[PDB]
Amino acid sequence: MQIFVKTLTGKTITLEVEPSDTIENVKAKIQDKEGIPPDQQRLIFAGKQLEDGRTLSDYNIQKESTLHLVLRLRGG
Amino acid sequence: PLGSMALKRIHKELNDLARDPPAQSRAGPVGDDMFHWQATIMGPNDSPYQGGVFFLTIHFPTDYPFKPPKVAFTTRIYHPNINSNGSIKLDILRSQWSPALTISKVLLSISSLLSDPNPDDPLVPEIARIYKTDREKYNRIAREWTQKYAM
Repeated sequence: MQIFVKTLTGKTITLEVEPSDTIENVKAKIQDKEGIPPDQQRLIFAGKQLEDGRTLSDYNIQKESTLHLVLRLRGG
Repeated sequence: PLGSMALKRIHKELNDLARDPPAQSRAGPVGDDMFHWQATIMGPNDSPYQGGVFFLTIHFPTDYPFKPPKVAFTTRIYHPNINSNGSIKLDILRSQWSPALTISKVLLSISSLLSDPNPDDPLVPEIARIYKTDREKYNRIAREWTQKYAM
């Protein structure tokens, strides 16, 4: 399925994913498209930050959902 | 040269603190240099830092209040958002600074940070993980460090 990830600029990043994809895997896809390391990504859906070891399905993130991406510097 | 307005703002904030002194922090200059303050905060009640007394160092930039003050602990503290150099991962000291914020409000937010850690955005990943998976152990070690270093 397809999901959308919006940055603070308003840029939408379109990703191909499955419900069983871990948050870490979604971040890896983000890194492939934008060059941003996973540890430096904060992914947010419906106001809740998404934990790396959890999955899209864990948060009930269904097809065509919009996630928000905030960046941190290396080391946090 | 830049710095005159910043000095005026610094004076205003000192005036604010004198008119409405907080109960659990103190802050101000410690010499001729008004751009360098010492701060002293109590760890919040209903936290493992309760009763601890922590020192901070504050350096105002010449373009204050456009840019935030630099604020760091000088007392060692065990906390997912504060590292061994005393740097503090707090939104309002970095990308979310507003010139409308004051030192008194910064000290309040640092208090809130101590009472409610943010393991979503750690400076110390090892500590954030302990906070998430074993709160009792986090609390014990935070208190041990408070006893050792904040007294």
